[PDB]
Amino acid sequence: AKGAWLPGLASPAYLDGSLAGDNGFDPLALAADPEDLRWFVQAELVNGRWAMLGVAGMLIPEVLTKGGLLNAPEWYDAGKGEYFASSSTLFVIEFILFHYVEIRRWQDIKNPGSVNQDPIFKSYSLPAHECGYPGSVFNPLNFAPTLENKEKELANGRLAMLAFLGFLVQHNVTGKGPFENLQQHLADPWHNTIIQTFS
Amino acid sequence: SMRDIKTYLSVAPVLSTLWFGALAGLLIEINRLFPDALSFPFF
Amino acid sequence: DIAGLTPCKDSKAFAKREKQSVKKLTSSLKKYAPDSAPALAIQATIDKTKRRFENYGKFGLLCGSDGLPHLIVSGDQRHWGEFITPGVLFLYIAGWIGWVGRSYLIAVSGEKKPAMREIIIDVELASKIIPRGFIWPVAAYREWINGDLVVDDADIGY
Amino acid sequence: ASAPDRPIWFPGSTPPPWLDGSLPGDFGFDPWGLGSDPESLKWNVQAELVHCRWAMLGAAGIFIPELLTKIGILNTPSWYTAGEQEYFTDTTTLFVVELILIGWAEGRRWADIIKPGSVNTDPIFPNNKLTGTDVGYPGGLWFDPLGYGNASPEKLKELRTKEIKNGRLAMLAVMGAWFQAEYTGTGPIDNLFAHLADPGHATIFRA
Ligand code: CLA
Ligand code: CLA
Ligand code: CLA
Ligand code: CLA
Ligand SMILES: CC(/C=C/C=C(C)/C=C/[C@@]12O[C@]1(C)C[C@@H](O)CC2(C)C)=C\C=C\C=C(C)\C=C\C=C(C)\C=C\[C@@]12O[C@]1(C)C[C@@H](O)CC2(C)C
Ligand SMILES: CC1=C(/C=C/C(C)=C/C=C/C(C)=C/C=C/C=C(C)/C=C/C=C(C)/C=C/[C@@]23O[C@]2(C)C[C@@H](O)CC3(C)C)C(C)(C)C[C@H](O)C1
Ligand SMILES: CCCCCCCCCCCCO[C@H]1O[C@H](CO)[C@@H](O[C@H]2O[C@H](CO)[C@@H](O)[C@H](O)[C@H]2O)[C@H](O)[C@H]1O
Repeated sequence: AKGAWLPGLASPAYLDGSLAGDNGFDPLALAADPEDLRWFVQAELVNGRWAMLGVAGMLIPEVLTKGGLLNAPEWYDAGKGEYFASSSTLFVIEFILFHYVEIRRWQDIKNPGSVNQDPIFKSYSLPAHECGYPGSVFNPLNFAPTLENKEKELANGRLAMLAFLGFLVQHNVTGKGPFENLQQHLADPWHNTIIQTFS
Repeated sequence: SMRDIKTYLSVAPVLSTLWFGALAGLLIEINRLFPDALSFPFF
Repeated sequence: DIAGLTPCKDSKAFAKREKQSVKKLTSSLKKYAPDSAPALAIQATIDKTKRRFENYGKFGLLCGSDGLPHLIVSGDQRHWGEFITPGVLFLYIAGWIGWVGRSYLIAVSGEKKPAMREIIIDVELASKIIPRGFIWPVAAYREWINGDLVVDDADIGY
Repeated sequence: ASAPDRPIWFPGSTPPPWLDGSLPGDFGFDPWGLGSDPESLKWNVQAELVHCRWAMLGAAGIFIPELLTKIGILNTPSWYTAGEQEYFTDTTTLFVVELILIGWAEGRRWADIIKPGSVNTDPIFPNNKLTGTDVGYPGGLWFDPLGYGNASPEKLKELRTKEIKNGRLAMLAVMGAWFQAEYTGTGPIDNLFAHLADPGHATIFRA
């Protein structure tokens, strides 16, 4: 249900609770305009899913190698490795593959249902849905898009964005990776904090 | 009254004086902590 | 290096200027008792001068034939700390100030005598608008997209 | 609860029209008119009730250790320098932990002033809650285990006045101890013995 981020504060009038994850949090009035609200609703899902994926694929290899079953570099050094193709080729492939899919996503935001059709095989399309929550091929196991699951997705995405910000900031001061920083905190809890890092 | 003194403290010259005093203090303290800077060296 | 200039950490004229300034300070320092306040002030000035020259040397500045640092503003990536990053900071702060001013003027114009609120500030209202400059680049961009930033030419008049 | 026929701070003087002896400890003292507007009066009442309890906690923990050290039961150092010693961790790392832990409670209290009765329920277990019914005077097993806070509106006012006066005394006592430590140069308990040894010369004018 609709909770409160600050017990004792009044909720905005435009956050009545028709969206998953509503907790009356918008102190700086970014979403007063109705269209800004839709744009930000989409942007939240996109940045959150990318952050979740990045955190998972940024943390799991480190612990796997530290266990001793793999020998891989840290996340801040994997871009300076030896691969079958140079970095420029990979970037160009990425740019070309992403212009298409991102404009395809954009055309559905501009007007829903416009790009549901399959371009090549003119026999497949996407049934009616809500923007940000497609189905069909994108839901292989065909789970249930209940209100509970959307809230569970949003909570983990919002957590992951802060986790990624923490990793980025902790690498620019310590320079030893997340797990090493955690084990250092767990070694001497009262002598290993951010205060000792700067002094 | 408190209402009247709060109204008088909100007039333009008084508020300008307070704002510029606070800003000048902030800039002086910053220049005392990081003096003689010609560039941004942190990143 | 760039434009025939020399790095300040390898310039003889730069070191000569540093030595001359330190000698000039030491000549004055040699006039007072070692533990007197003027002597301590002069010594602090000397240490500050040495620190300034060392930091200029090791921050990658370039020095001319006169032995003074020169700034590069053409876009070269070895000197962004000289103009580009502080310029971004200046633009961010200036945009914050302008945005909060415009929002106050728009919020106050709906009253019976708006001019009375321009010579006497409503601090209660201004304290809710000041924190919103934190995200002025997003708000201004969205306002520009939706056509709320600009007034049509036909509607402009006293 | 107006009570014009009450003692005041200055006999023969007219009490201000915005004070009528309703709040406990009211003696008609507000020369500068800092509480003329009724909106700021509640804020001032809460601020005084908080400063009072902080001062009482400070005073009760600043003289008894000194007295015990003077007698010789305990060997605690001077209170005026205990902040500059060395403990099991860095002094800066204690301040941040203090800030977090105290800030939780300070915000929890702040929420009640703006919206009374909106933070009386435990956020984790929604069954346990506080029985307090007035702002600034909570109540429950956490803040009133004995149960002295529930009584007729005769003993409640006298108890509140007792608390206010025992706090007002400590507010001056703490500042006096600070000034004496900064000026005299020794402990506060030693000053009492110095004044009780030669009560004619051992005064402020001695230095
Ligand atoms: C939210 C995830 C998270 C967690 C679990 C940690 C944990 C840790 N951080 Mg990191 N950190 C985070 C976010 C997080 N950080 C963020 C968002 C930033 C950017 C401001 C930083 C910046 C940072 C620095 C600069 C340093 C650490 C360090 C540390 C370690 C010592 C504790 C400390 O000093 O924290 C300091 C905490 C902060 C600066 C702000 C934390 C803000 C987050 C959002 C609070 C999360 C609250 C939430 C209720 C906790 C849930 C716990 C658990 C269930 C996940 C510890 C392993 C230190 C280290 O490396 O020690 C070896 C260190 O030097 N962190
Ligand atoms: C247009 C004219 C102009 C310009 C461009 C400058 C420029 C400069 N002058 Mg000069 N000056 C001028 C006119 C000018 N001056 C005039 C007219 C006079 C005579 C009154 C002087 C007298 C003078 C003196 C006496 C001195 C200077 C100095 C300086 C330097 C100051 C650097 C500094 O303090 O950095 C540090 C300051 C800042 C970084 C400002 C920070 C502002 C706020 C706090 C930023 C907050 C950001 C916030 C955190 C948000 C970002 C985060 C985000 C995540 C939200 C700089 C090179 C000083 C120097 O060292 O010269 C070499 C110096 O000693 N000037
Ligand atoms: C809300 C403040 C505000 C804003 C957003 C603008 C915006 C603009 N002004 Mg204007 N201006 C202002 C105030 C403002 N002005 C004031 C107070 C004066 C009297 C000195 C002027 C005098 C002025 C001139 C003479 C010119 C402009 C011009 C311009 C334009 C280009 C920018 C420029 O040259 O600025 C330069 C302006 C200044 C350096 C004046 C100082 C601006 C102050 C610092 C603004 C903030 C002060 C305010 C009291 C803050 C209130 C905060 C609130 C929360 C209570 C632009 C449309 C130029 C133009 O027409 O371009 C096409 C132009 O020629 N302005
Ligand atoms: C109620 C608090 C209180 C008490 C009991 C004392 C007691 C004492 N103080 Mg201290 N003092 C206090 C408050 C207090 N002080 C305050 C608020 C200040 C800051 C203005 C000072 C500043 C101070 C200095 C600088 C010195 C003393 C000294 C002394 C001693 C000699 C008397 C003297 O010279 O007083 C001087 C009095 C003042 C400078 C102003 C006192 C103002 C308060 C409000 C008076 C309260 C009186 C109280 C209502 C009486 C009934 C108390 C009740 C428990 C019976 C004596 C042990 C002297 C000492 O160390 O002697 C060995 C000394 O040098 N005091
Ligand atoms: C004096 C004071 C306030 C005085 C206010 C006055 C006179 C106001 C007067 C008036 O406004 C009125 C009423 C009405 C108006 O019309 C007129 C005026 C005249 C304007 C507050 C002190 C307030 C004092 C406070 C809160 C002190 C707190 C101290 C603490 C917590 C100490 C803790 C520790 O001592 C321990 C326990 C152990 C040690 O080891 C460590 C430390 C940290 C030193
Ligand atoms: C909501 C709100 C507000 C707050 C807003 C806030 C705090 C927003 C914060 C947003 C943040 C931190 C967003 C962060 C997004 C992060 C993202 C998308 C991260 C993506 C990371 C990826 C792809 C990582 C890839 C890699 O790691 C891998 C996988 C493997 C490595 O080898 C390679 C790299 C490239 C490093 C206010 C502004 C305060 C007021 C308003 O009123 C209401
Ligand atoms: C490197 C940077 C490259 C940037 C490339 C992208 C540029 C995008 C430009 C967007 C311009 C948005 O603003 C532009 O269209 C608005 C309408 O949508 C116009 O708005 C105008 O028309 C609206 C109706 O459509 C009215 O409600 C407005 O009152 C009126 O001002 C703006 O006057 C115009 O400036």
